[PDB]
Amino acid sequence: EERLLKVLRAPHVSEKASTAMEKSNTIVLKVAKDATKAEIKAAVQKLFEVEVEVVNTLVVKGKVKRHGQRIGRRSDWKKAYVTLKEGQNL
Amino acid sequence: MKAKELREKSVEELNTELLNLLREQFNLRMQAASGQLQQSHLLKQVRRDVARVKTLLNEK
Amino acid sequence: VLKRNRSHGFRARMATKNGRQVLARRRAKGRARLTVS
RNA sequence: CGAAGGUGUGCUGUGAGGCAUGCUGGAGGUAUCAGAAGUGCGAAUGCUGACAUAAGUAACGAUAAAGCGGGUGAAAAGCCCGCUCGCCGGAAGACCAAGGGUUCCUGUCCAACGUUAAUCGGGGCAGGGUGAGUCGACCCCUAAGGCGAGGCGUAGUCGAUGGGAAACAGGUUAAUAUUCCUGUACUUGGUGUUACUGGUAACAUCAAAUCGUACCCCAAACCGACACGGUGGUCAGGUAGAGAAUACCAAGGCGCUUGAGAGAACUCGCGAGACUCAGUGAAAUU
RNA sequence: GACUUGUGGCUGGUCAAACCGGGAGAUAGCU
RNA sequence: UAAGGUGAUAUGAACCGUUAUAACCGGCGAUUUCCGAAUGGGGAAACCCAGUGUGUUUCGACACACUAUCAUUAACUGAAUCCAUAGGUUAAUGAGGCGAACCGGGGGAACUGAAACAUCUAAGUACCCCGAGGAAACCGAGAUUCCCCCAGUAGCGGCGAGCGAACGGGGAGCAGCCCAGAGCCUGAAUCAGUGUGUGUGUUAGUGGAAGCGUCUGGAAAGGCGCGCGAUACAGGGUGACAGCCCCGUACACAAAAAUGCACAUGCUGUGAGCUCGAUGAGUAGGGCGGGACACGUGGUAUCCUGUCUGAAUAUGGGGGGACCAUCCUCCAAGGCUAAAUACUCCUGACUGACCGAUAGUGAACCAGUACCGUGAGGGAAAGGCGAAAAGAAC
Repeated sequence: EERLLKVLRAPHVSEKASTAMEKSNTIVLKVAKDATKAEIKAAVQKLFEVEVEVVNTLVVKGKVKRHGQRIGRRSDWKKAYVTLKEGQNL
Repeated sequence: MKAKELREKSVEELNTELLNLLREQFNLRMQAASGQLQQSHLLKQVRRDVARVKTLLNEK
Repeated sequence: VLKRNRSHGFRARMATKNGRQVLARRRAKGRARLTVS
C-alpha cells in the first residue's frame, strides 16, 4: 500500500491545465520516475476518492541551462494527464 | 521522540510508518507545491521521523 | 553516436588488455568528460 | 609631530652609489665587522602582459528591386503592420531518416553574442516540458553475412526497411497532433450466460508495459569566417502535348544580410556596376 | 538493369607504420 | 562540554533549545539505487527486457534470496568400456580490481667522444607484461644479505677511452632452529593462537595561574612611572608591532567499544632432559644428439643434462690464498629465519641563511578549467574585498 503513496510528487499548475480543466475536465500532476499506468490510476481512486478514465505516461528530458562558467543539467520528471468523468471535487 | 517507539511491536510500528507516509507526507508535499504550506519545517520533521521509524524496522 | 561509441567508447578499451592502459591515464587525470557519447 | 618603495630638487663621491627633505601614500624598517646565490640587462624573428605610425583610410563580396503610407517610442535611413503588377517558384518549397537536445510559442530588458544601425531577433532572464493498445516497432522466429562448448565447421544459442490482429477522413491550438469530446468500423486472452458437439458463434463486462515524438531536414538555426563547393531517399497536379522540353511561369511558402546625388573609358542588356560622399570600421611593411 | 542503399570478408610501395609522451631539458665544435 | 545551531561560496525569509531529548567531534549497530572488474542475456560508463523457486487480507500487482568460469577438500550420482577416469548437482574456504617509488623473474633500443670499421663503453638501461612481498633477492674460520673498508686496487682489452673482486682490520643498531627418535617417561621446559579480569600506552575531550589606570590620536599590541607572572616567551589570528584582553602550553583526572609490548588461572597444542644408534643413493664419472654461458665446436675450464644405461663410503671428491704427498673437518633428495638498512600517493605534530601570483607545481578560489581534436597524448589567463560591508535614504 505504501507504493501508491510515493508515486506522486507535486501538482503541476500552468496556463494550459486551466483551459482543459473547464473544457475536458483533465488535471495534470508531476509523478516520480517510475509509477506505471497501474500505479497512478490506483492512487487517484483512494487519495482523491474520484474515478478516472485514462492515465497517460510520458518522460521529458531535463533542460540544460548556462549558469555561470560551469554547465548544469536538471533531472527528468514524468507527467500524467488525469482524465476525470463528469463529477469531480478538486 | 526516539525511544518512544523502540518498545513497540513490528505490527503497530509498521502501521505508524504507514500513517506517516500516507498523511503528513503526501499531503504536505501537495500543499508545498500549491503554495499553501506556510510552515516548511514539517517536511523536515516528518522525513526524519519516517527515517527513524524505518531504521527501527530493519534493526528489529 | 552510432559509429562513434562502438569504436571510441568506454567499453571499446576494456575488451582487451591494450585498451586498459589507455583508460588508466584518464583515472589519474580526471577530466570533465571521460568518454564521448 | 608620519617608515620603506614609487615620484621631484639639492648636496656629497676621480669607480657602480649612498645620505637628507618636500608631494603622493599610511604600515613594520635599516647601517657597521662576515658568508651563502634563481644575483645589476639595449637586441638571440627571445617568451608574457599593456600600447603607435601606416589610417579615421582601403573595404560595403559565391548576387531579384528599391521607393511611397500608417501605428509604437525622447530619437525610425534600415526592423514590425497594410494595398496593386512583375523578379523566387516539380523547386532558393514542404513533410521523414542524422547531428544538435529547449535554437521553435509568449512577455520584459539592450551591456556582452551578430561585418553597420538594430526599441526587432536566431542574445540574457521569467512564464510555458510535446495527449498515444489501433503515431512509428519493441520482445520472439526465419535468409545472406557472424558467433558457436568438443574436434582443428555439426548439433545449438542469436540476428530484419518484407511476411507478422488495427482507423481511411473531419472539427477543436496563442505554440506541437492521426490520440481526448463526437460519429463509424475490425481483431486477439481471461471470467459469466445461451446455443452446437475443451473447441466454434452471438450479447455484455474487466485488463493490456517501456523507449522515441517539437523547431532544423538541401543550406538562415547544423559543419569550412564571405551558401571564395560537397550534400542519401520519397510525391512528375489541372489544361495542352508522343515524353519529364515548350505553352496558362497556377496555388502555397514569400519577395539580396544596409542609404542618398552625380551616371566617363571598358564591360553586360534611359537601367544595372565602378569612382567621389552621413554613420560604423582593418592588415602587411617601417 | 553496368541504377541506388545497409552489413561482413580479401588486398599495406601516403591513412602504404601520421602526431604526442618516455629515451630527450639528448644531440650539428661553425652560424 | 550543555547559555547555542540547521557545511562553505553567500545574505534574507522559515524553526528548535531556557532548572536538561539542540547542533558539532569520537566509539559500538541497523540501513547503505540504475550503471562501472558486474557473473541472466546483450551492450553505448547513467539506452532496452530480468530467468527460476516460497510466503503473502491482492490466482490480474511488488520487495528479498540463489545461478557466466578455473582450481582445492568432503558427500552423492553417472558413458564409450566389467573396474578406473571425463561431464552434471549441493555446501564451505580462497579471489579475475585500479593508482607511485624500490626489488626479483621471463624478453628487449637509438643519439654524444668513437684516427677509420657489425670490436667496445653508454646499457642486463628508459619503457612495457604476469605474479609475489610490505623491503626484495701455508698464519685462521664453513647460516645468509646490506651499509661502513681493503679499492678508481691485484687483473682483463687493437693493454684506445671504459666496465670490474676477496681475506684480515677499524664500527655488533645479529638472537642462530627443527626433522630422519625406537625404548623407560607426555597434558614438561621454552612459545604461539583463541576469551575474560587487573596494571601500563596509542586513537576523540575538559579544568589550568599571570597588566588596573592616565597623556597624544576616531580607535592602542608601542612610549613614561609603579607590579604580577615565568617547569609555561613554539608559531599564527583577535581595530597599529600582544606572555599576562582570547584561542594553544606545566601540574592534576576519566574507560561503554577496539588494538599492541612483560605477568594469575582454563580447553585444543607440531613438542624436552638422561641412557642406547646414526650424520643425507636414480647421484658423480663415461657414451650419442642441440642451445644458452664474449668465444665462430677452439689449445678450452666452469654452469644447465630430454630419451636409451649405470658405482662406491677414508680403496671415491672439493677446500687450507689452486703440481703430486700427509692429518682434521666436509662429501648430493629436508623444512625455517625478526628488526635496522630500501621506498613517501594519504594523517597529526615539528623544522628552514627556500619562495611570495610571468615565482612555486598545469593548477593558492568552481584547475586535471574554458576551449580544440574521431579517440588518445599534449595543453592558458584570472584574489592584492575593508578593522568593522558603515556597499548611497531623499
